[PDB]
Amino acid sequence: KNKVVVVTGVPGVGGTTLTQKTIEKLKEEGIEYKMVNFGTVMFEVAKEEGLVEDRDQMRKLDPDTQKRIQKLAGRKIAEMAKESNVIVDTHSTVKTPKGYLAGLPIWVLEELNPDIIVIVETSSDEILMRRLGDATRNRDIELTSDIDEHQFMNRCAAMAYGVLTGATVKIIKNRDGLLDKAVEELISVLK
Amino acid sequence: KNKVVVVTGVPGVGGTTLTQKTIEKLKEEGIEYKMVNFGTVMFEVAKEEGLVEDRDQMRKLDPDTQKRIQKLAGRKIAEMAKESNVIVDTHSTVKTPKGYLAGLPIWVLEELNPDIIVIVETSSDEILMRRLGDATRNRDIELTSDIDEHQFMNRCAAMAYGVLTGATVKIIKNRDGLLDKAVEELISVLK
Amino acid sequence: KNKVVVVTGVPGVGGTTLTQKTIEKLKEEGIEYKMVNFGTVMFEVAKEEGLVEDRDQMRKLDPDTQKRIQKLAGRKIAEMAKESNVIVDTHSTVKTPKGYLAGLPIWVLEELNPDIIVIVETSSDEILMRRLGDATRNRDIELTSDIDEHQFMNRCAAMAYGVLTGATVKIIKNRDGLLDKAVEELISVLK
Ligand SMILES: Nc1ncnc2c1ncn2[C@@H]1O[C@H](COP(=O)(O)OP(=O)(O)OP(=O)(O)OP(=O)(O)OP(=O)(O)OC[C@H]2O[C@@H](n3cnc4c(N)ncnc43)[C@H](O)[C@@H]2O)[C@@H](O)[C@H]1O
Ligand SMILES: Nc1ncnc2c1ncn2[C@@H]1O[C@H](COP(=O)(O)OP(=O)(O)OP(=O)(O)OP(=O)(O)OP(=O)(O)OC[C@H]2O[C@@H](n3cnc4c(N)ncnc43)[C@H](O)[C@@H]2O)[C@@H](O)[C@H]1O
Ligand SMILES: Nc1ncnc2c1ncn2[C@@H]1O[C@H](COP(=O)(O)OP(=O)(O)OP(=O)(O)OP(=O)(O)OP(=O)(O)OC[C@H]2O[C@@H](n3cnc4c(N)ncnc43)[C@H](O)[C@@H]2O)[C@@H](O)[C@H]1O
Repeated sequence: KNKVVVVTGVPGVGGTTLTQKTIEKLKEEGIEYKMVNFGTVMFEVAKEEGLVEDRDQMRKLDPDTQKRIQKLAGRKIAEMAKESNVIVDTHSTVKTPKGYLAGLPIWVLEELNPDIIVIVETSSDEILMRRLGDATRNRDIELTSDIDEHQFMNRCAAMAYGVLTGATVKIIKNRDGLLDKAVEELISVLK
Repeated sequence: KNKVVVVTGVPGVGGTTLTQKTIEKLKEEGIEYKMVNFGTVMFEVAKEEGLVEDRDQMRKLDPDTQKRIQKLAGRKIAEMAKESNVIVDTHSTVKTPKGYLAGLPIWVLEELNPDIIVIVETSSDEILMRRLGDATRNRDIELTSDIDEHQFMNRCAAMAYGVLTGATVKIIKNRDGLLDKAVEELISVLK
Repeated sequence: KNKVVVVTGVPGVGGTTLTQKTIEKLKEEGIEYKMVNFGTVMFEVAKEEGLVEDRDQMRKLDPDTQKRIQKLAGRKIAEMAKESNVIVDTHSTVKTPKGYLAGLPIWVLEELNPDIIVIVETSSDEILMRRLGDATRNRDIELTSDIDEHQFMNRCAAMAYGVLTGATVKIIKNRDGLLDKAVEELISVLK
């Protein structure tokens, strides 16, 4: 009871838009999912402690501070899952200056116990271009091969999640012009 | 003392053929291995319970129902390894509608405790062409890149197995026209 | 109690050279790190027992005779960390005739508990070319696609390490002619 779905992707791949369009379309049939953004759970604890003005400052903090707030947020979100189904928008790995940080390290992974881990992907081309069109959230404008490296290490981390807990790992394409098709696939997956 | 070899590969890549041709050539030098097909252990429990007419319907079931039969099948096979050496024909990950499912999740992995995990690969081209040549076992006719996606994730899970158990992870190419050469590589490995 | 940074890389890629140039330049800033070569600690226990004349003869021994000595060496290196910061030069995976053998299987990984895992990369072209220039440490002259297979699996193993411990996984390019740039990035990471 109470399903826990994790939705992941490098910044710019659009996992948030996918989650939101799928949830509003799930509610047309009375399938209620609550969206939880893990970075927002984290960003409220950080903003309480003075470590960050905004949320793009979090992947740059010392990784032991990152892991400390990540663990809190996983506990908090696990509690949210006791009340309703949740789709958790978060990361297979977070890119930090000191490397990729697993977003669900085994202790956090065990606390959420997701049923399905979704990887939202597209070509690094389209990601870089989406990142450059948004002068709101200031994201890594990195080379496309750096983007591909991230999507590469996201697959690796995510599949280890599946080896550890038995969750299925679903890859869904969210390509420029075809968001609707990513929603049909994610919707179909949650039934 | 009871060696346990796990042989993996996407459908059509030819692990059953590699195993059968190797085991009979091993028996010419007096090295007895028994072939054990994980999907058949599962398919005997499923059909006993009414879940399936055939075995290509098994990757489509409830993944909670899969993992429950998966664990059983690992148990039956762990007992088989007490009596003889086994090459187990199975899957690093199984493609299911709700994503890739680890074939040796950590509870099944520790019950089998394989010494060597073999990965049989070829180009996504040659696999698809093999799938279309066979109206006996009806298989996933997917894009060649979905086939490449699968072989990518099979490598991730297998290296995770190797991190968890210390098993070596061996990649063998089983290429068209060169089945012969793939057997020589595997026979050599089992010494 | 002090830092443990692990530096990994296929033979020929320059992890040993990178480590050393970084260690002496850190000492310009009064930052003392002790270099430790995982292969040398093993070969101190190994030639002590007669299994190898030289160190290229370790990826060639039976995979249970290695793992028998791999655990010993991780313990020695844990002891050094109580005394000084250590950068451990070792391998994400070791290529043996029986496959890739994880360099930090979970029991060794748990004893070292590295804070950061560095993967040193460049193109297999440049790596292969370096292996041919050296008639001193005689190395695997394998195809560039075999070198790529290896760098793939090193990444798979490395990210799984990061899932089990929370160590960040940093990818650093050590490109022909630009060793210095691979040194400033690692220096920058260690502050
Ligand atoms: N597990 C964890 N561990 C540790 N720390 C963690 C953590 N999880 C989070 N954190 C911390 O929190 C921070 C970030 O959290 P977070 O706030 O989740 O996100 P982010 O990394 O900035 O990702 P975005 O939501 O901005 O990417 P999205 O692509 O999902 O956005 P959108 O759907 O709008 O869309 C992107 C753009 O594309 C557009 N778009 C989407 N799809 C399409 C399409 N198909 N065609 C055309 N345009 C499209 C949209 O309109 C939009 O313009 C991290 O840096 C980390 O520090
Ligand atoms: N761990 C686990 N967890 C959960 N579920 C599990 C599981 N393990 C199994 N299952 C379940 O069991 C089901 C499938 O089990 P299983 O029957 O093991 O898998 P499969 O999907 O049917 O794979 P195949 O056996 O059909 O292909 P193959 O690798 O044997 O190729 P083969 O050599 O036979 O022949 C293929 C063709 O290619 C040809 N071929 C092979 N090599 C060459 C070559 N060099 N040149 C030309 N042709 C070649 C052959 O001649 C032949 O025509 C799954 O759906 C799943 O539900
Ligand atoms: N966890 C573990 N578990 C089990 N066993 C383990 C283990 N860890 C280790 N072992 C065992 O120990 C054995 C050997 O391990 P180890 O002793 O690490 O030796 P190796 O792996 O053979 O690596 P090398 O030291 O020969 O390569 P390097 O790239 O590090 O050399 P250099 O940096 O000089 O660089 C090479 C050449 O490239 C050049 N170069 C470097 N950078 C550049 C550049 N940017 N441009 C041009 N040239 C460059 C140099 O000048 C030089 O000529 C293994 O077989 C294994 O059994």
